[PDB]
Amino acid sequence: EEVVVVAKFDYVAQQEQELDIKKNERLWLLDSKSWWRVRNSMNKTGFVPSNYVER
Amino acid sequence: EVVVVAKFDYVAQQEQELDIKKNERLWLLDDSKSWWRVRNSMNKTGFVPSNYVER
Repeated sequence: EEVVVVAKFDYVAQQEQELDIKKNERLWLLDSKSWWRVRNSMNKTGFVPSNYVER
Repeated sequence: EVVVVAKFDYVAQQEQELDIKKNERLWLLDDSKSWWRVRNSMNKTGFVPSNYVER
């Protein structure tokens, strides 16, 4: 259920949940949800789709 | 770091995701930062900022 996308720039993972990629690398993306990293009041962080959440 | 409000429940599907409830207030870790979950050729998956990737 995927499409091959291409990295535009090197990205250096800042946290274990992130992915190191190099410029021009072929990657597989899903269906292509867009995610925000957030933290709740019990101080747990994680990703949620950004269309579930409002400023 | 700004406060955001959950518009709907979200049930985490992976350990990196976060369960939220409708109307829950959360802290958004970096505004102007949307993430895509991608997988590389060695089958490692992780989140990358979406503007580093070209579709």
